[PDB]
Amino acid sequence: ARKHGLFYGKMRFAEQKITFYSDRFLFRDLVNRREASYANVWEMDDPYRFLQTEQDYEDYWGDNYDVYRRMFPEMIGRTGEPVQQYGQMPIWAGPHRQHANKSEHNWMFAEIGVNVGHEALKKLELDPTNEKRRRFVIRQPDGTLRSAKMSEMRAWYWKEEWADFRFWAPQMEWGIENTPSQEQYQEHVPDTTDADFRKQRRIQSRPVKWFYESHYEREVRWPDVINAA
Amino acid sequence: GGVPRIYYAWMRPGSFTRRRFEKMRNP
Amino acid sequence: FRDVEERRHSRDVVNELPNPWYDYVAHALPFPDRDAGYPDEYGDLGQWRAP
Amino acid sequence: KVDSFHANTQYQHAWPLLSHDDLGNSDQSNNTKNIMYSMYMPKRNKGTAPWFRGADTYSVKYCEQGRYEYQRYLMINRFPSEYKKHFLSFLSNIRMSSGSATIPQEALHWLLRMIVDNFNPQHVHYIAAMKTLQSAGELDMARDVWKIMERQ
Amino acid sequence: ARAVIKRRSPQLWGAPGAPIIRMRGHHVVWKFQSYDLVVEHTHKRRNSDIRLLHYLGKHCPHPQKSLWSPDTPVAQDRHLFMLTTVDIDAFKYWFGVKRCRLSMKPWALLAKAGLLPPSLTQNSKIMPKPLFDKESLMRYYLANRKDEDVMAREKYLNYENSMVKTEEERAAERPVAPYL
Amino acid sequence: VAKLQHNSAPTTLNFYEKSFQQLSDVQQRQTGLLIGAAVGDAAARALDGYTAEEVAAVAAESGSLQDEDEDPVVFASVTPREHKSGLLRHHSYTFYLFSQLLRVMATSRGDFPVQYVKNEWVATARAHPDCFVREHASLLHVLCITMQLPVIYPWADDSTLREYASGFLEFLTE
Amino acid sequence: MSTSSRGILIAGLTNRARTQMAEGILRRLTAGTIFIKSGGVHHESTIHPLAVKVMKDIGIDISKQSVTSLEAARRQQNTYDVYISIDCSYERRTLDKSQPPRAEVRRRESDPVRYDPLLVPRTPSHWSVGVDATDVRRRWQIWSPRDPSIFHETSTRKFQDHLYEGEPLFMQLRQCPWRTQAKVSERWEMDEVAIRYPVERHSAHELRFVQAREQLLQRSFDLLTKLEKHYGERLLLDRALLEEFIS
Amino acid sequence: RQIRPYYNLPSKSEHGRKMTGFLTPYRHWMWKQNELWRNV
Amino acid sequence: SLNVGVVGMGNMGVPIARNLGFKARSAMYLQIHSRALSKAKRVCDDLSVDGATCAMRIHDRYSTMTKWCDVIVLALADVKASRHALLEDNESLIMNARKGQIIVDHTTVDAETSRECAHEAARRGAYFLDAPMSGSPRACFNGQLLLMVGGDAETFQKMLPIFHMYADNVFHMGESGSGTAAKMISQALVASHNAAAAEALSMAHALGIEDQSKLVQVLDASWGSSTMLRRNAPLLQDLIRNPDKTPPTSAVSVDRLLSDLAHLDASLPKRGGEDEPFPVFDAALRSLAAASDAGMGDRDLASVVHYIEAGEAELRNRT
Amino acid sequence: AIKRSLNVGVVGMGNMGVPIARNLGFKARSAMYLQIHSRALSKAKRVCDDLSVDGATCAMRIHDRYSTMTKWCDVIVLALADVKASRHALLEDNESLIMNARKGQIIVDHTTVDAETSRECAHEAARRGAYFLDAPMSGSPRACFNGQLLLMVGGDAETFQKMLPIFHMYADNVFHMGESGSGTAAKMISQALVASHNAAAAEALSMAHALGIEDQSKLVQVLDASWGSSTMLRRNAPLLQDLIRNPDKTPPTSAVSVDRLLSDLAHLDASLPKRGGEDEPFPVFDAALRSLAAASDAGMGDRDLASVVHYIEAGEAELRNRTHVP
Amino acid sequence: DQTYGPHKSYKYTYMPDPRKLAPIETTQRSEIVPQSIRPPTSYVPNHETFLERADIHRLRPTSDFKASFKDWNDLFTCDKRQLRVRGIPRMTRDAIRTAVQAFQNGNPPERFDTKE
Ligand SMILES: [Mg+2]
Repeated sequence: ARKHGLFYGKMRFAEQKITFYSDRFLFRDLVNRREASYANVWEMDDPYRFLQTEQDYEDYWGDNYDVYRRMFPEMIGRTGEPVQQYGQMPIWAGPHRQHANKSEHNWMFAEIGVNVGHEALKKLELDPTNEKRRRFVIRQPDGTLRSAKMSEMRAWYWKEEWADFRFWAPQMEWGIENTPSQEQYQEHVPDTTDADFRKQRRIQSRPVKWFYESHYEREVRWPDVINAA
Repeated sequence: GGVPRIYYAWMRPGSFTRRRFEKMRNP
Repeated sequence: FRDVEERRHSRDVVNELPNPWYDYVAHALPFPDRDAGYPDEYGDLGQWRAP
Repeated sequence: KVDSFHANTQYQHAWPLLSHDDLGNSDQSNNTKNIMYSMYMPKRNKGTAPWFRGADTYSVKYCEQGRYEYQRYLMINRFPSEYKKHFLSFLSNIRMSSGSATIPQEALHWLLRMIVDNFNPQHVHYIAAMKTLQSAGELDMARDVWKIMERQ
Repeated sequence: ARAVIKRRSPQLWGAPGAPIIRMRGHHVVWKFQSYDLVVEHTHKRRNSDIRLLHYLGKHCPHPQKSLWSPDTPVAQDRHLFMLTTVDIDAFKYWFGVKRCRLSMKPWALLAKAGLLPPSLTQNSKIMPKPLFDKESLMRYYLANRKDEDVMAREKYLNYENSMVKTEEERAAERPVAPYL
Repeated sequence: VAKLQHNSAPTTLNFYEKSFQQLSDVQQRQTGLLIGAAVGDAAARALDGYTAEEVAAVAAESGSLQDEDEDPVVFASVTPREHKSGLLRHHSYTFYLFSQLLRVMATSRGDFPVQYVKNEWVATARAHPDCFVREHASLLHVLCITMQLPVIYPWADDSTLREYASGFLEFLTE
Repeated sequence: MSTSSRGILIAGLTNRARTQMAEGILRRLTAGTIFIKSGGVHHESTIHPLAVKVMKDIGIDISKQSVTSLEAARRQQNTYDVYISIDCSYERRTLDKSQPPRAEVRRRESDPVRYDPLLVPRTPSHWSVGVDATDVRRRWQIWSPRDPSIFHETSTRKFQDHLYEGEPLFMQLRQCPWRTQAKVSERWEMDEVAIRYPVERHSAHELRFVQAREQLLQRSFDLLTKLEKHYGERLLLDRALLEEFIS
Repeated sequence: RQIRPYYNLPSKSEHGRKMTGFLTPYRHWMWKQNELWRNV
Repeated sequence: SLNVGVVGMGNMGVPIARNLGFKARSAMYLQIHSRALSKAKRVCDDLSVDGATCAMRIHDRYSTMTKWCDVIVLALADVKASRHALLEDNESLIMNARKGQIIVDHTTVDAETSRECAHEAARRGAYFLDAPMSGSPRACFNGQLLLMVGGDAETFQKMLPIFHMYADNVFHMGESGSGTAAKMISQALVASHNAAAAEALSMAHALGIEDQSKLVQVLDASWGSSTMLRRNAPLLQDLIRNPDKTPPTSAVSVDRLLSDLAHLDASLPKRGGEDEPFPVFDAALRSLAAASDAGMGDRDLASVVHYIEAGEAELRNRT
Repeated sequence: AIKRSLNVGVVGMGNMGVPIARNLGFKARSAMYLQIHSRALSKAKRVCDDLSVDGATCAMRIHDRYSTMTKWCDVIVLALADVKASRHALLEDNESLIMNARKGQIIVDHTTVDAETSRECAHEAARRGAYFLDAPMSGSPRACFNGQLLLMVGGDAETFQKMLPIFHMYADNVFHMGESGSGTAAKMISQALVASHNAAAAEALSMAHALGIEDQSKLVQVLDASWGSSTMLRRNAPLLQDLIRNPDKTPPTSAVSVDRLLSDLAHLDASLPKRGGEDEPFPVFDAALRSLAAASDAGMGDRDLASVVHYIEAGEAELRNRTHVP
Repeated sequence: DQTYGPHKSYKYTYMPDPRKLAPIETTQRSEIVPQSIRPPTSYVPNHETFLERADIHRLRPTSDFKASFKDWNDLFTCDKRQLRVRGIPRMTRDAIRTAVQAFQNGNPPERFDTKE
């Protein structure tokens, strides 16, 4: 978009970075990424294989391509994240206060703190496979508590205004030099007897319904019937 | 003062803008 | 008012979903668990006071 | 009549495809004829430009690191009177009787905050924590105090 | 406890009182007015460089257009948006452990986030307040009251600790044949 | 292609309509084993226990279709007989233990032992003793429960899947 | 004779199904002697084809009627005498307009969880309705970026910060607290019938129009009986529909 | 703030305040009702 | 408190006293005067049998009503009866008025009558308000009337809780004489809009439009909308499509409108210099006069449609 | 047989045509291809420029000749100034839209015309195979901006059901009056009632000034409480009071004028039948016609309708001269 | 016939942000929660009685504005902006709105007059 009474320029690079000719490992990383990349991507390739419906085809390429491409810089198998909703805590006043959560607008709440709000770990803080993910909530005007969309989660950070049009990660080499070994992950020596945090998080994850039927080695069996017996 | 900051890039001899200025000041 | 609400909450199928804002605390330590890059421990241009 | 005067004195038609720059530059494979203009701009700006650091990424090491692996071992020394004061404070905070204002889990908590604040828990702290958690019937928490003592 | 009382801002039980979560404003016009959900004292400390205890977040009272409508269209996505940041862990620490106070505006704001129930002052004006009689309450209490051990165990799970180990985990944490 | 906005046309037909576009091709087949079993169990709920002749009598008594109405067999408007207990009026008793195993699987964040779900299943059979003695230790009811086990890791072989399922298959037959 | 009623307003949200059937019933029972204006808030629709067929089963042809807003009648709000708001109940109301309605709060008398009638009161009937959801009016505004007061970078006439300037033709809703200025003001609570639920037969969707028809026959009979005691004239001129309704 | 209704005990006093805080038993009963509704 | 006294019992005089007996819960004392003492005793007995909360007095002369009541409200039948009761009688309410009394007249009288009543009340020291009533007797029973009070401003503010006991819409036109003119202008607009609606539906039938039920829906949403257009059009449809059909009798008649229109030309200045400085007013008045003498005077106000061409008869031949 | 958008064109950028085109440019979100016609291409460029910089949801296209406007559009909508421009654009031009109409086109006329023009337009559109709807609009340009216009569609009912989603973008009260020519007659009756109620409100406020009522707003509230309320009275009464209390003050120019109302009433008089070779008398309507003619003959016809007041007795002068000639 | 703009291959020649063309939906609070009006009780039968019962302060002359409302419903339906345009000072209209909202919540204006 160009305004009237002023002149514009062109960015030579998107980022101030170090060159890949300065080290042999950066050179090998660039060559391995270019081998795992396209030269020109079109509407029929594998990164655009998630457009299984012609309605999605006309939605992506029509009137919102500048928004759909600005979601994520690297091309992935989708455009965002699936939306899931949360449960409402019980309001002990009952139907006297059931009207108060429904409002006019969407109320968006984001987390901050010591662990949360660092842009350098941004793709780690928006990772759904992370147990310490930055918590977002959005209360709809009809009272529904849902999670945030991917652009909604990325709007709370600094702007990232580049895009990768070449690299496609299923085309990465995996057989000759890229061989991640289990012994390298066993060099950290993760043990359950020397640290109990993983088992404590597993205990915090599982339901605690057995505590009420503890007295009702004893093992839990099915209810024995006396009418059919 | 009267000159902008982009003046040395605009009026550099051999550039597109300098050749356009010389072509419009002398057709 | 507690028992009627807890029975209505147990019978409701929508609000049985977990809520990360209500269920747990994500982090309670005074320092973050991974390095965000900061601090810098050096000066820059125009800064005379260092340390 | 109030709309007939306000014309498009603000906007302009957009850039076409494969357009050139207002300075004459173009995005070719050969950028020898193209130049940068970062040195013509003023050196410092009060605020942030709309193009200031719009595409700036950080290293992969920040997103591949584990938890608590950046903390270096610092030997925080202090006065021995401060050692006596903090040891007596933590020993009194562990030995708090569990009423309606204190749950017995705090007896496990004030030991753990003793180690987060880089203190070495003495044997009296472990003895007091195990006796306080055994007095409340929490035996697995007492074994966790024993495992904390062994992992130190 | 002064001779001439500050007439415009009176408080209770002297200074500095209990910590309270407030929504403080700025000395600007309304069209740029924002609020800070902060934790402070009952009397505002004006003689310190530490004027607040903890900063929980910022609330913007002006509604913003939904800039994320074509991302994934859900129900009621194109409505306006009220942006707020909430420090969850610091709020839970100052609420449960430190037992701070709450004004009605941060309570109404945090009820929208799912952290708290709707406040006492958020009145449904079509439903009047209830009327209590002890006979009907006793009849309902004797109609269905919980068991004593079940009530004690749910109180122990809600208040004391919620990670209690099962027997299958006690049989796993115990040592084995070289030491057993 | 786009039509004039008329008669207050909705943008999306469901909450999770466009959320299925935001899944991978294997994640659409991972959720297809879960959501497709939920859609199928809810469609045949009103005709549960009907014989093959009684199902054909439902499709014969309603022969008026405007081509927008679907098959009257799917989501039938017939009156049920026991008509139900509380939650089971939309899904069968087999789906109740299916939904409890899915709820444990979502909160366990992966694979999990059978002891996490033992107390969830015996509370249902204690509440519905009539539906428990009808369907316990049968081949149809056990297979519908353990169907959702390869959603945890679909690239696993049959040796790893039958080893993980054997802890679930023993308690359902005990 | 020319009646003493200055007019009847039937307010709604969509003016599609229930207000079109209420205009057809009230026009027949008054034999067209009273001016009856049925309008809504969102006029971008047509009359439902099941609403015409169900009214044709009695003999009323509402196919000549049209969907129209009340925006011409909001300026003349004090000139009409009777105001009727046909809207869904707030306990059953859904904002997505794509799901079946919720369950209302059940109370004990003399498995849904039933409440105590003393602890949960039931919004007593002697109160009045101040404003309804049908008491709104559309407000169109545009902030054009060719206005130099809006194009300026420090301006509050935009709903964002750094993307663009102004806002192209946004619509907001005001409130119309003038339904209490009318001589007779009633509110009719009826469920939505103009939107088909998830999967549902045409015979079942038509049955909801039949159930909404019998409620409109009862409520119009109670309205015109009240207006006959208000003005003092005869407004139930055509009782051929009511003899099938009473019997 | 403690509400002083008009039907409280009036203090016929020209050297102080004109209305005391002594209630009516109806005021005591409705205050107990509001106390329970806050207690929930 | 203030004592209130209502004078005159007719078809419209009774429910004002009934509402003043109902809504005043023994706070304002009620007195009743009439043209005959038997009618006043009858309405006092009617107020007594159905539940009376306030004590009420019965008087046969205006002197006790003057010496006892602070506020006097009059609701009579015609203009000359109110002129006799207020000014022409020996025991007149205004000629023997107490200083500080408030005398309100609810009859539709001329402008000079209200002017001289205000002049005599201002010389006596009292305050005279003219507030002519607009509405139905059953709407007066239900408590809905239109009042246009002219007089003093603070006296109007003193009379608002009394006026709200039997009327919903009570407006202040300004000084005295401005309240009695508002009813004249209102009924003149009623006659003009009725004549315009009759001519418009006559032209609608001349153009050949068969659907009038949809024509009133669009004509109400246009700029040529009126309440009389909503009122008369279902009757005007039958009076146009069946011209041999006689119009039905109504509560409001042609003579009831012409009785208030007979006050306006006396209250207006002399028109004889230009002979017509009011075109559509006299164009409606001649049609109403042609509808009156033909035998349709007591019938409804929609009878103008048969005498539209008769309104041209006094324009072609008198010129 | 290509699945594409609807080509919708608006002919005439005048007083009311440009807000119709702006509502079609805003409220149609990628569902139509908008065409904008004008005699001068600079005006169409200006309207498309303002729609582009204000932010429209459809792509637009300028036209300067009626041939491309005919061959491009599926739906044509005309909003012009007078009956002569509409008769030129529809019938009299060589490239006119109805004379060269394609098979299946739909042409809607919002310009208020006479009855015979609409009859010949619908007849030639049915002869060419296209469809013609005459829908005269009622409202102000500010009411056209808010989407609240009054439409009286005459023509085919199925074409009306097709054109309702386009009509609901700039009009809320859209009625289907019936066959071709019914909406024109409804517009004529509506403007006759407008002139009659304007004369009635003029005489009412002159009576209010002659009888000594100071403020007009309380009189408007009193008339709204009673049966003497009308739309033109509430529309004109502040300006009527400001013109009567200041008898030398010149009225302002409005969107409606005396000349436009007189042209529409002249169309109504040309469309009204006579009985016995003479005009059917209507006294109130002829009195309003005399007042409008006296207001227009003094050069005050370009301003608002309230300008009748300073010439209302002058209208009687116009009759009185017509009395003294033998 | 020409398309607008010199480019003629773009849908929008000025190329705005596509979030500018996104619609904005609206929902009134009247769709969420209704506003009811209580009838006048025996304690407050009129609206001037309601204004005189709420006049307890010297600097809140509530009983001075009995002529600013026509009836009970007009008093109970006017918000603070309509109280501002009627010509009421700030403390007086705040006291009026607070008394109305307290009567809506079930609290009649039963307070002691603190003037003397
Ligand atoms: Mg309608």
